[PDB]
Amino acid sequence: SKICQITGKKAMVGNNVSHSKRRTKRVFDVNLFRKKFYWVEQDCWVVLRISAAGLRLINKIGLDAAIKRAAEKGFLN
Amino acid sequence: MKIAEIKELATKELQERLDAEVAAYDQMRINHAVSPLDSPAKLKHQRRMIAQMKTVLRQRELN
Amino acid sequence: GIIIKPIISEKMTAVTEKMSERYGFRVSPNANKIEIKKAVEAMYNVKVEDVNTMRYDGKRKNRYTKSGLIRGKEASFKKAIVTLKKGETI
Amino acid sequence: SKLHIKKGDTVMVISGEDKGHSGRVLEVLVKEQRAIVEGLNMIKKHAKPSAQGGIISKEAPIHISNLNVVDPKTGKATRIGRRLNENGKLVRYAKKSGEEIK
Amino acid sequence: MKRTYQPSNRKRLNKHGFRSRMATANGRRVLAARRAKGRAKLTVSDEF
RNA sequence: GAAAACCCGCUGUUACCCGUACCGUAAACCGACACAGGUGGUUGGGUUGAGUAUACUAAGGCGCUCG
RNA sequence: UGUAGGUAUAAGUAACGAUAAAGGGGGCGAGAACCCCCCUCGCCGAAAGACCAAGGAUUCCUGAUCAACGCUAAUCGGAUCAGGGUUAGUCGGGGCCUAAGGAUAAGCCGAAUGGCGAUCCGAUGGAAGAACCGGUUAAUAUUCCGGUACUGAUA
RNA sequence: UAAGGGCAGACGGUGGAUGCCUAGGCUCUCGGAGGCGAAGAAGGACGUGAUAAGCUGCGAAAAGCUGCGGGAAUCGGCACAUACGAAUUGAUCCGCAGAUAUCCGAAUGGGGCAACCCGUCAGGCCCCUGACACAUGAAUUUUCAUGAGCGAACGCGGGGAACUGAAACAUCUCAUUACCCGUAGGAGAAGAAAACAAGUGAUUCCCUCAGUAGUGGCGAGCGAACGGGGAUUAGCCCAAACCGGCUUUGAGUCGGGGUAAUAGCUUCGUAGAUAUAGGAGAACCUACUGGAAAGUAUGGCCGAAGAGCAUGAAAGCUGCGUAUCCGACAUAUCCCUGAGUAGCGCGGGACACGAAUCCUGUGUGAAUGGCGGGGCCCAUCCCGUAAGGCUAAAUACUCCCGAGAGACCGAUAGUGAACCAGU
Ligand SMILES: [K+]
Ligand SMILES: [K+]
Ligand SMILES: [K+]
Ligand SMILES: [K+]
Ligand SMILES: [K+]
Ligand SMILES: [K+]
Ligand SMILES: [K+]
Ligand SMILES: [K+]
Ligand SMILES: [K+]
Ligand SMILES: [Mg+2]
Ligand SMILES: [Mg+2]
Ligand SMILES: [Mg+2]
Ligand SMILES: [Mg+2]
Ligand SMILES: [Mg+2]
Ligand SMILES: [Mg+2]
Ligand SMILES: [Mg+2]
Ligand SMILES: [Mg+2]
Ligand SMILES: [Mg+2]
Ligand SMILES: [Mg+2]
Ligand SMILES: [Mg+2]
Ligand SMILES: [Mg+2]
Ligand SMILES: [Mg+2]
Ligand SMILES: [Mg+2]
Ligand SMILES: [Mg+2]
Ligand SMILES: [Mg+2]
Ligand SMILES: [Mg+2]
Ligand SMILES: [Mg+2]
Ligand SMILES: [Mg+2]
Ligand SMILES: [Mg+2]
Ligand SMILES: [Mg+2]
Ligand SMILES: [Mg+2]
Ligand SMILES: [Mg+2]
Ligand SMILES: [Mg+2]
Ligand SMILES: [Mg+2]
Ligand SMILES: [Mg+2]
Ligand SMILES: [Mg+2]
Ligand SMILES: [Mg+2]
Ligand code: NA
Ligand code: NA
Ligand code: NA
Ligand code: NA
Repeated sequence: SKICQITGKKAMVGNNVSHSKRRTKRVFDVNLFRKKFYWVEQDCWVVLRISAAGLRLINKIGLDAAIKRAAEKGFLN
Repeated sequence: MKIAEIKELATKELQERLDAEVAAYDQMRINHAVSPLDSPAKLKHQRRMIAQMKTVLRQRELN
Repeated sequence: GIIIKPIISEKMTAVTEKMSERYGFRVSPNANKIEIKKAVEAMYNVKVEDVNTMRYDGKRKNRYTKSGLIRGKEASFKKAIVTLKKGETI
Repeated sequence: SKLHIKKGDTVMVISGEDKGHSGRVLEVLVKEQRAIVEGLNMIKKHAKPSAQGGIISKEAPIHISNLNVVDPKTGKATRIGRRLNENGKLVRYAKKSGEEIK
Repeated sequence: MKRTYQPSNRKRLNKHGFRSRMATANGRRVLAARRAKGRAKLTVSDEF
């Protein structure tokens, strides 16, 4: 249950494909990390387990709006 | 005693008769084992009458 | 009514001819000594001194049908040897 | 299902070794649908001495479809139906003469 | 010669008893399969 | 060359629950058997002996379920 | 070298499971090498005697029965049927405590099912408050009976 | 002389073949129904009878208790039973509604080796008892409803083989199968064009198109769509522009419920019926054979009834029934226009397709008539209007209930199980 709390991204299942077209099962993993954020609106510090895409969304539209949108989409819990 | 007679009680004499009949049934059960009764159907009669009394008491308490 | 039936047997007859204040009952397996005592006081209007108990499991028996054989069991019970106060009988 | 005969009725044997003989119903065995008719279908049972023994003569049951209710007008062993003549209560009546059976 | 079966009631109930079967998901799978087959005895807790 | 509870200084009335039969170096347990096997602990008299070895023998138990 | 059931052949043959061993007199009985009583003989005796535990689960005692079971017969039996039999304040266990280990809390990890993770559980260990001499059953006895005691609560 | 033996016949034994029989199976049709459970389930333990209970039923009120409706003489369940009782003042039995319902089990006061051990708090009895409460997670405001577990098939989703085929084998196949896991409902899923096409007009299912177009170590193989004919037919609702009210925050930015209105072109200024008990329901004599007629032969009768089952042999007229008609006290059912978006690079996947369409792990990233699609890429043309949502019908299945059927089986068959069978 390592899922990005902002975007909901989880690991994907795919194939390693060799030059002779041999196919082996594999996982594409999320670029996931825990980061501490300063929430200005509440003037607090919150630790979020997020992906780099989630960090991009936060840097685009602000942390408060991103948190509200993730909560309304059900990713945050 | 019969169903009509039991239903024509007063919910206090009925309770007193309930304990009295329970004790009497215990005595007859103990006595029938020592001496086999001529008519053991009195035991069935008393058991059914105790069940009837408890039924009527439950009816009166519930409604 | 935890008391099921009195015990009529040679051993009970011998102990009652010896002591005469001792009586054996067969009762439900889950009734302990205090309730056995209160029950015999209620059922016989006597004062009780001491109670001794022992648990019996049912005998295994062989029910015989037309074709073959079935294995069955008798019910379990509890023995209760009851000592009345010196002066009273049952 | 309610039966066309009952204890205390007088019936007539319409088939069997006792064909053409009338008697009184003593007991009805509803589960196997047989009845005991007084004096009819005698059997000799061998009984060991128990509560002197011997050879007891007794009555053996007859299947109820071999028995018909006797008409109380000519004793002709009619068929019966049911109607509500007696104050609307269902009663048994003979078909050969229309008279009720009491 | 020591044979394979060396009885011990505590070990029997620890290894195959009703509570040990109910502890895990696969033990509950075993219980469901035995109930579906209709076995008169469900675990070793039944025997006496 | 365990731990924790615990334990130190800081005159009547009563007495609850379960087991208790029987086998258990075995004909009753584990070996498909009334199977020459396996099964943890205690006790184990007298003479002889270093001995709980060996031989004989009390108490006790057996003569091994075809002749 | 097919399957189930039944029946043959080898054949009245192999075998009847430790070479510790038996003889006689009475009893009961339709029937006795084998059952019951007595005398004599032999075997074990740091056991093949007496106890605790695990395991078994009525096999324990008594009366009937000898069909099947017992590697023979059986009047006998750990066999069939019925009846009877196990008695605790002090014995053992449990109620109390923890070990290995196990399940979990706060948290951590992880497609799912789930995996980890210090308080609880968990004896094979620690604590347990407290007697006896005599009798007594066909079958129980430190448990039942009589004497001598002890120990914990409660008013 | 036959000790013994051979062949045949007769009669026996053993064994259980065959023939005949059976409601025990098998496959279906039609109509319902599609769950049970914290008000304690499925499945169990222990009890319960006049006499031990092996099944069945029931639960300390224990083969059982109460009321209403039906009905009329026996009844007190079964494994070949006697006793003793109940019952026309209406038992037993059937329909509907109630009462009681021990212990374990999601098990939920704490533990535990299932059916057991140990508790706390409020009362009541009286060291011991019977009756309360005492779990956890999620909406929620400590009051409240909801959930947990089990269970046929059908649905959706997350993971996901190998044997095998290719006459070896690795791409490919087997197969987005088996299996594991999660989670619904009576169905589910899908569904109202940024669509197909070169005029049609939302989904779903059937017949064709067609083993065609394609795809493929162009091998083995895989395999559409458009169109046509049918079953069924159905379309709607938000976000914003805009109009008002409120709170908060720095005339003004948010967050709330109300109005306004959403597009191939807009907007804004039923109660009777049915079901679950029931009531009536036609018509046969004589002789023969036989243990026994329902058979045979005469002679009659009914038929909106000549289906069937039972009865001492094969019955329209012996019994239960059948055709037809009647019947319910309850209880159920019926100016604005969706942004980490379109698009793009790298690595992969699903699509019939093994690299146009659709999806995304990683890195980027617009437009507001524009944009997207028509099988690589550009231009013209045509079609449509993405980044919000809901939606019946025609379709799939049977643990169960009811009514039926078979050129299906007849005890080594048919289910493993006709009986003591998951024994
Ligand atoms: K005592
Ligand atoms: K005891
Ligand atoms: K020994
Ligand atoms: K061979
Ligand atoms: K004897
Ligand atoms: K739907
Ligand atoms: K008729
Ligand atoms: K008849
Ligand atoms: K008929
Ligand atoms: Mg026996
Ligand atoms: Mg502690
Ligand atoms: Mg002993
Ligand atoms: Mg011994
Ligand atoms: Mg041995
Ligand atoms: Mg022997
Ligand atoms: Mg020693
Ligand atoms: Mg010595
Ligand atoms: Mg020696
Ligand atoms: Mg061979
Ligand atoms: Mg030879
Ligand atoms: Mg041999
Ligand atoms: Mg020999
Ligand atoms: Mg034991
Ligand atoms: Mg003996
Ligand atoms: Mg013999
Ligand atoms: Mg015996
Ligand atoms: Mg502890
Ligand atoms: Mg210990
Ligand atoms: Mg003894
Ligand atoms: Mg023959
Ligand atoms: Mg009650
Ligand atoms: Mg009535
Ligand atoms: Mg619990
Ligand atoms: Mg190949
Ligand atoms: Mg004749
Ligand atoms: Mg015949
Ligand atoms: Mg079969
Ligand atoms: Na022992
Ligand atoms: Na000869
Ligand atoms: Na509990
Ligand atoms: Na009728």
